[PDB]
Amino acid sequence: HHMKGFAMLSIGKVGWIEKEKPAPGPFDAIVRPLAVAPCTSDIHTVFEGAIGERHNMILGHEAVGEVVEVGSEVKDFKPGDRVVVSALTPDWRTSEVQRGYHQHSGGMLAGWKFSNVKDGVFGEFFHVNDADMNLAHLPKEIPLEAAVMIPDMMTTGFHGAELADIELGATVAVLGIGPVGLMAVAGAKLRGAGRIIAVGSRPVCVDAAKYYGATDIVNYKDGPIESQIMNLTEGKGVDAAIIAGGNADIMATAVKIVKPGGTIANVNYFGEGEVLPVPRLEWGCGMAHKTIKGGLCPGGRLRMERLIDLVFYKRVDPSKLVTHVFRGFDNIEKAFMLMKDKPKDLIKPVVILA
Amino acid sequence: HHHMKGFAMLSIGKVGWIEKEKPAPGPFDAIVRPLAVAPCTSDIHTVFEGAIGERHNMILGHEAVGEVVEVGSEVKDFKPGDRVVVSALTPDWRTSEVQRGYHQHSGGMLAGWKFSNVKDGVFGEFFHVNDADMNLAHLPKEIPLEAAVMIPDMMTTGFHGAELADIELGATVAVLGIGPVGLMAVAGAKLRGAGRIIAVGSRPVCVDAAKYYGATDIVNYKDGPIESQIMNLTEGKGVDAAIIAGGNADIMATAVKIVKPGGTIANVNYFGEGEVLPVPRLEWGCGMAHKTIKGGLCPGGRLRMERLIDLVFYKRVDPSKLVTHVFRGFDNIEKAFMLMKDKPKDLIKPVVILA
Amino acid sequence: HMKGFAMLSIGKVGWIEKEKPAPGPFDAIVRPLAVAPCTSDIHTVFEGAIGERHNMILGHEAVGEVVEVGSEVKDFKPGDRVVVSALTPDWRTSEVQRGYHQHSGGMLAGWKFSNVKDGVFGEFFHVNDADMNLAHLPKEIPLEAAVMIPDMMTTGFHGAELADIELGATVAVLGIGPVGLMAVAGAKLRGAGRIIAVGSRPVCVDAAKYYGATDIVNYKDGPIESQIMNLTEGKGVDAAIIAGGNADIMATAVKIVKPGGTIANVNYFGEGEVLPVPRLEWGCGMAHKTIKGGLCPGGRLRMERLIDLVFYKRVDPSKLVTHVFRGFDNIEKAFMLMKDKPKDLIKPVVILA
Amino acid sequence: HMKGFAMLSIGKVGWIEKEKPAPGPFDAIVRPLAVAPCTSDIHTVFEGAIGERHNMILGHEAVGEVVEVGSEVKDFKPGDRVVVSALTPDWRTSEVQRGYHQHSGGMLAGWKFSNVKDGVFGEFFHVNDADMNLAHLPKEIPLEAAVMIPDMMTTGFHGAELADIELGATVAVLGIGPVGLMAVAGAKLRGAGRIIAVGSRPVCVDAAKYYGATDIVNYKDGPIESQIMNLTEGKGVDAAIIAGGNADIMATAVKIVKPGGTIANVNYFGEGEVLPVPRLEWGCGMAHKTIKGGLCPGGRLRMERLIDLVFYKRVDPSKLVTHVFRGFDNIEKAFMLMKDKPKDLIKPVVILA
Ligand SMILES: NC(=O)c1ccc[n+]([C@@H]2O[C@H](COP(=O)([O-])OP(=O)(O)OC[C@H]3O[C@@H](n4cnc5c(N)ncnc54)[C@H](OP(=O)(O)O)[C@@H]3O)[C@@H](O)[C@H]2O)c1
Ligand SMILES: [Zn+2]
Ligand SMILES: [Zn+2]
Ligand SMILES: [Zn+2]
Ligand SMILES: [Zn+2]
Repeated sequence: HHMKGFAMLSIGKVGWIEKEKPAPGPFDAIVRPLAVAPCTSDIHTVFEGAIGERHNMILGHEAVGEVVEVGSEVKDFKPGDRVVVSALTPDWRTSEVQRGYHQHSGGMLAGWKFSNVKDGVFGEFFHVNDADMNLAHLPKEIPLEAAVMIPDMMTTGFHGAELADIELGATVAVLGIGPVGLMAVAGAKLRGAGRIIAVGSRPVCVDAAKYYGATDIVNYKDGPIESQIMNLTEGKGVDAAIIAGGNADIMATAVKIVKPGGTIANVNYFGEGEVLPVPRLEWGCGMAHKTIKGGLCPGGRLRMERLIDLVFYKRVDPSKLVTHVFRGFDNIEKAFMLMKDKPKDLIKPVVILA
Repeated sequence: HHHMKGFAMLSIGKVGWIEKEKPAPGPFDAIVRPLAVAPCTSDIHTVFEGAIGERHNMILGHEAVGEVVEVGSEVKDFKPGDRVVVSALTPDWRTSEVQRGYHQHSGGMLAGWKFSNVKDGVFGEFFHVNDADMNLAHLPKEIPLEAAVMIPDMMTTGFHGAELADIELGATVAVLGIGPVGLMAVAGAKLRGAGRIIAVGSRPVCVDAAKYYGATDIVNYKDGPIESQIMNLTEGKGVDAAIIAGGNADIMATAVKIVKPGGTIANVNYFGEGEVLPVPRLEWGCGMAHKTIKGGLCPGGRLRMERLIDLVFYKRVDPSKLVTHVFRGFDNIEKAFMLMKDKPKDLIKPVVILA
Repeated sequence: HMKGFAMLSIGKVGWIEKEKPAPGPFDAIVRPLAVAPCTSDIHTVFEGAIGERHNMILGHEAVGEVVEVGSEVKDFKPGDRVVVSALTPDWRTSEVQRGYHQHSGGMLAGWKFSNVKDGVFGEFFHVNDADMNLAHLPKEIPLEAAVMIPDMMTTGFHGAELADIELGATVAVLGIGPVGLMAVAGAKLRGAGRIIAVGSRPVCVDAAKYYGATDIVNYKDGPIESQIMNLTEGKGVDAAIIAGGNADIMATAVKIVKPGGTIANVNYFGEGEVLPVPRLEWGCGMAHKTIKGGLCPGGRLRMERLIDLVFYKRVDPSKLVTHVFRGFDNIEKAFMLMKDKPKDLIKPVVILA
Repeated sequence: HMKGFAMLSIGKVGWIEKEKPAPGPFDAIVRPLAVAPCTSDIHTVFEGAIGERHNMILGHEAVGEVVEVGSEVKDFKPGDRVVVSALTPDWRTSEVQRGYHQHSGGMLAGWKFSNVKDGVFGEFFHVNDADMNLAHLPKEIPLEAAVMIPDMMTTGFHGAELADIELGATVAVLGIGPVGLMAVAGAKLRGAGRIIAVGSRPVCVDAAKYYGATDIVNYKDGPIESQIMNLTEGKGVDAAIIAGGNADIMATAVKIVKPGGTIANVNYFGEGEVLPVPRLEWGCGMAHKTIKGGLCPGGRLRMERLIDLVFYKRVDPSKLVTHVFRGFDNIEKAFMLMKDKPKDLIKPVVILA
């Protein structure tokens, strides 16, 4: 039979459609959602034709669910189990896994199937490929609002911290304090950073950035970002800069503010432009040892399990990211439009299913 | 005027106060007078176990915050009157080992360790710091003295255990031994993003500080073998890393038994007895379990101290909880030293505050 | 249904009969074109270094021809000439997501052939996950050099990988049997400048020089530690790779590596309860002498990269083969060469083709 | 008391007479036994690369004989024949402790010769921190090879070091000037399997093959991205080392490496506002294509490690030396060659011994 889902129809057009219910392969699971959350990624897919032009493709890639059914080879999950579903759900049997980059298993960024090559999570059911490798059990002591921050927001933000090569006591700059940037701040704290400098203006974000460990807040007003951060560091710069937002020009701010031998760690999706500019002089004319990394978030069962431990054992509380809680399935359209309209008091919305 | 009073080891087994010539600096050195000092168990091994051999009239101690008295003509960043954290390690910084990336072993194995070894320690009215510009860090006024004197050694050693452990975001970590060094390995594990931290120790004062610094489980090596309790705690999985910060040589076999394949054993504890540290063949995968074993003298130098000052300054770790005894008075050095020798059940770390 | 050479009991070997393997939907059945015996099967048979087994066909080093594939195999077809990895792991585990496929499902569990499944010393053998655990063999590589890729090349190279060799570093290789010889060439592939090889057999000493060793230390001629200290002018070595010896070679390796260097073991220790780490020369725990010890990487990607190193003439493993025999019967003879360890042996190869 | 070849102004060069340099207690005075010119000096002069200078002696690649030492110099005495490192940094700084001596005291401040100091193109020159920035030169290495060590060898090898080359990985080297040629050898030294060298000067193409290049790619036969993509059957390269080209070579490098691979720059980019990163081929910021660009390591240890690589015949840099001149006056001739290299020249050496 069929089922209901909130999809993208054409560029700039969304709505509800009705498709045949998904069925699992023997290694797969069919999940029904318990809490979902929309993303800026869904917006660039609709109002910018980012991943190309789809047609009746259900949106959303951050979900916590209850396993509805599992194929015959699924060993560690059974119907009724409550699970965190990672946003990345890669095919784990490729040479790219053997090379150590599961995010690109099968091609560049091919590990991200939800709302891309597959129907997303904004439905009554969705399909998880390789349940034993892409699902993790949700402890009862973690509320659905916090868990639904793990699949994408926590892992991307913590990945920026990881890529930053943060040594103990190093000063970190986080450029952008949306939900991803906020998690990059907590991840920097989770890496032994001393001083953490957050760049942003939204006061709900600025309050949350301090709560996640920021010691300084640089505003887009009050001066230019480069000069402000160099003044705070007394002309020394930062050891690492985690890019978590902006357009291509932020790449030059980060290269200008990190010291020689430091790291620029980007987790931002650059949606437009042919090139991202690296400033030649502040990159030491090519010889300043300022490493630039840019990475898609890790995913999979073990990645979620480790983030679940950080939430369980009280190392990070991702709930303060949730500024809007809706109840009920039909509120997915509301939360989606909230991510497009983006009021000043919004960080991340969550739809809890009845 | 030309002399100086200090607490010294007279010979193996005997300590006492002596008088000695004041040290003068070289062009790059500084003379520093103690503002606060702390004794270490390393000094107990040296006096009473001869761990480093015979010394006559050597002033002990190697953890000090102090005020600069005199600087050589080439010292650029430190003038008399400056309050400085003194790196416990004071390497010669122009050696091939520094270029190899191991300042701790500049000029020889453990040769960056000079205080109360090849040079008079900090338990005197004055002491010599070689290469002030590289081995001193400026002390913020916002940091109390008793908390700052934890940085030269206790903080940088415990943190080295966590750095060597290769901790990943959310990994499970076991800290073996929770004296002052193990307690700072617990905090360092938390700094590197450990999820579950399993602390191993018996004394209540250390167990309380272990939970303060981030331990989520306590294993008492009296309720049964450590390895059985930890294996049951992790339901057969083991731990991603085991930081060794105390115990006899047998603790190395315990660490190997509790870390999973691919995990790390990071030792920072000093072993003073026994010919061999046992690595069990079976639980080391007969040589192929990928259980890396590290063991390293603590990092020192100015950059090391500054980064740790920053961690205290920005409220990332409060080492003040390590200080169970604070004595005011230069001569309480001796009494604080004997605390380290006797080890009462409520002692973690003592601090002597000078005038 | 089929025959093969097997460990019957601890210390006891011989031929047995088995039901012919059938492949699961992701597996392949392979018949051997060429196999080789290992010292590791010796340690397992005549020492029970991992415990007892019953009716287990032996062997883990084989180049072969696929005879049957499963329903979901995509890149491998019946008739394909393949390099089979000694380690044939289940690639869908938590340990693979942690970066340790060698221990997928448990310590050393990536190692299935002649450990927990019937090996390659048989008319046929089972390969789990063909797409992930097989590599296509180019025509340009002969069988005798190709059957050194599954195990000797990957283990010896892994020792060089664990050693953290810097450009121009001085590296010591302890043991120059087949694994140590590939560790000498691995260190050469990692930019080692000076390479000191330790060993006794003249056939090994000669191949050690061929692969890159600049110096030879005969452990029977005198203490390794004194000889190496003389060669390096008391400075020691930057890294020491262990590819042979008894348990005490661990102390030798710690004593010859300088502070901050690495000890990289790839040797299978089969005897004794403990491996001794000498307390004094390990800096009493603080010398930064890192000790590693790992089972060789396996799988399709690992084999494809080693194939490239042979194809582009970066290493020639064919000099490891000192004995070649033909036919199933001679597997027995080649296995005893590994046990009897005669003085002109490095590695034997049995051609079935 | 000294004659040197110097930058008179922007655009003008010539022999001048300055006062003899005098050693600090830790520095040494050295006279050149053999020198080589660089293309950076061409930028420094004929392009105003580093502002203006007056009477600043040029050059920064020299093998020399120690003439004078300060009272604190322990390991070098007058008359010692030494390799002098191009990067002569202040080893007592914050950046040394952070692990970046190339930037000790500032961004690229480890560079002093023909920058903030009189270069090696003089009867004498000053080396700061002699014990830390000189290495003894064994008699076994000819002067022409040894002078290839201070810059060409250490820069080109650093590109391979930065590349994170795994054993058997496929590496591309963009540009086959002397730095690219050493980058090809460095990749061989890191265990690269297939090495795709990009360039077209016939002296450099023959030189690239000699150092391990398995493929050569000429811009004349098509675009670089398409040829390399076609050579790897669309798979790409595991690492690309940039050793030449305009700013847009950065875009060619991102396009040819697979996701998860590394672009490693060691090329001097002297023109343009930005170095371009092609957004789409960088995975819109998430393709895990790490970009590295680093100045060459310096110091006594780096030089000793590369001396061993030449001493033990791991690389022979002699092939970089296409032209050998004799006599001081010929310095200007050799320097002028770098302004516009003949299509048969890689690197020139002036012998003064
Ligand atoms: N399980 C796996 O998949 C796997 C994979 C690869 C290798 N391995 C293990 O790798 C190890 C090496 O294998 P192999 O075939 O190269 O071994 P091998 O043929 O026995 O060679 C051993 C080497 O060690 C030397 N040696 C022996 N005793 C010594 C001593 N006391 N001091 C110094 N050198 C000494 C030998 O010298 P002589 O010349 O005098 O004999 C020889 O050079 C084995 O333990 C093997 O099981 C395991
Ligand atoms: Zn998203
Ligand atoms: Zn101490
Ligand atoms: Zn084997
Ligand atoms: Zn140059």
